[PDB]
Amino acid sequence: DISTEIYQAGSTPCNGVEGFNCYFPLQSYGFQPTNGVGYQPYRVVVLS
Amino acid sequence: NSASFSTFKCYGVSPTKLNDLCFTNVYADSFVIRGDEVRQIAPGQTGK
Repeated sequence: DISTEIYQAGSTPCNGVEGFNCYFPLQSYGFQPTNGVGYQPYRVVVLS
Repeated sequence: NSASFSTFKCYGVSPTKLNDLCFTNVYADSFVIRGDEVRQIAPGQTGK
């Protein structure tokens, strides 16, 4: 899936521009050397 | 589904799905927080 479509989290639908109860589904990881164990990322390769 | 709340964030479970899993022993209590900690308050704080 590749689409920057604002999620319709709330009951009222919002289009074009995020409004009430509209949030971006994607956020990143706050990587940091001081970050604790478990939050660290693991590179995964999947073969089919 | 109300129009009086702006920010809803949940980690334990999606707020939408509530018929399947049922909450038990939910508590609400008032606390004192200044206006300078609008979003600087979070669990697990080891500051001043």
